[PDB]
Amino acid sequence: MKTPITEAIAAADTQGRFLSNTELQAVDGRFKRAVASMEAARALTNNAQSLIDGAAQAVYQKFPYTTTMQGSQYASTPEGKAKCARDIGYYLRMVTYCLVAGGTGPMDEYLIAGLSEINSTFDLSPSWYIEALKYIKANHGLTGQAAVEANAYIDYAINALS
Amino acid sequence: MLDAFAKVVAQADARGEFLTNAQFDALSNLVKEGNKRLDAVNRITSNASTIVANAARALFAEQPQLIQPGGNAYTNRRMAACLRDMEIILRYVTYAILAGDSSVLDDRCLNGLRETYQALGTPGSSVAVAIQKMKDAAIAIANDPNGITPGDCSALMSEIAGYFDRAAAAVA
Ligand SMILES: *[C@@H](C)[C@H]1/C(=C/c2[nH]c(/C=C3N=C(/C=C4\NC(=O)C(CC)=C4C)C(C)=C\3CCC(=O)O)c(CCC(=O)O)c2C)NC(=O)[C@@H]1C
Ligand SMILES: *[C@H](C)[C@H]1/C(=C/c2[nH]c(/C=C3N=C(/C=C4\NC(=O)C(CC)=C4C)C(C)=C\3CCC(=O)O)c(CCC(=O)O)c2C)NC(=O)[C@@H]1C
Ligand SMILES: *[C@H](C)[C@H]1/C(=C/c2[nH]c(/C=C3N=C(/C=C4\NC(=O)C(CC)=C4C)C(C)=C\3CCC(=O)O)c(CCC(=O)O)c2C)NC(=O)[C@@H]1C
Repeated sequence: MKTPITEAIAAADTQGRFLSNTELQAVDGRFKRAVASMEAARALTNNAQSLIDGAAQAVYQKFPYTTTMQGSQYASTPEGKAKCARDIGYYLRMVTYCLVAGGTGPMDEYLIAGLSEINSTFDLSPSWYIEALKYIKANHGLTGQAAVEANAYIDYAINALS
Repeated sequence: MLDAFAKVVAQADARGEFLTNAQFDALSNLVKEGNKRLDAVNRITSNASTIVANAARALFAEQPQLIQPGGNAYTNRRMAACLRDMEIILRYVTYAILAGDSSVLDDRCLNGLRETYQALGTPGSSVAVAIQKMKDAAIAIANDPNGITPGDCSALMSEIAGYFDRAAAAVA
């Protein structure tokens, strides 16, 4: 999994060498950033259900057809709404994980790899998930660099859907 | 490869769960203690050639059959391979220390190493002894109070010892 620490190790290992001073400084920088980043991850975690629920409604209000178009791929039904709430939870969880690990690796490995194929195969509109993401960005209520670190991983997810 | 943070994330993802406060607290503590980890990596890395040479000298004083003709470390080609192996293991251990997780050491160094030495006829128990000698030297260097700000590194030294012990057990 990509993190600032495993990236440094991988660079040293690729060259068969011990870690360099610049690689240790990179881990120091990761430790300095971890403070606000972990602050954001705890905040999002503690308010996840509100964000998930609110994000679900944001999507349906933006895309009312997902409320009523017959089909597996729609929140048409109670199971469709369950699937959609689940997925939104998945995205939020992945943002918490990136904040915890100090980079995009968790979302790269668990959600972004294969994303375009999954959305295509299962007739899931990326716009749906982008709307969910924008609602989390505006309502997580963070400020300062905790909000900076958080909104970075949010924008990163929106980009992967674009 | 996982670091301590990715390990917790992977464990949480397999259960579909957000991190618990106990997990957050453990990771935040690792961050707060991070300067000590960096010192350990820096000190061991900076003294690696000394750790290897002195551990090797000690090994062969203790196991002279390795350097008798026909012994597994006789000829300069085999001696150089042995010294190289000691440095490789030490290198992967320093990676585990930086990561706060053994995965890189397990996956890229220890997995299959027992079988490799068995196929060669290199006695794994002798490699374990070399590793244990490096352990003791690396920890005395990493935990030396001279020229460093006073504080308690005992939890980290135990973690470091465990990586060395895990490497020794993998070939013992
Ligand atoms: C146990 C390992 C021994 C020990 C460790 C210890 N170190 C510090 C404080 C610092 N360590 C560093 C080292 C680095 N910062 C970096 O960015 C890098 C990579 C280039 C390194 C190697 C720094 C900058 C500090 C802060 C400044 C300082 O020297 O005080 C402490 C103090 C507490 C803390 O965590 O900050 C401690 C306890 N001290 C001992 O007695 C052990 C033998
Ligand atoms: C919510 C915004 C809208 C919605 C949701 C919806 N999703 C699915 C089915 C799937 N969702 C995923 C997403 C993921 N699986 C993963 O492992 C990850 C990363 C951790 C993600 C993001 C996948 C793979 C599927 C297909 C497999 C499955 O069923 O789990 C459905 C049902 C699709 C179906 O045809 O049965 C729905 C309804 N649909 C809407 O209308 C909401 C606006
Ligand atoms: C030194 C304490 C003991 C010893 C060591 C010895 N090792 C070898 C040969 C090999 N050692 C390895 C180990 C690795 N190569 C890697 O890339 C990695 C990490 C990815 C490891 C851990 C390997 C693969 C070999 C064989 C291939 C090679 O030589 O490069 C030898 C040489 C064996 C021979 O007969 O030629 C020796 C001597 N011998 C002792 O007596 C010490 C107990």
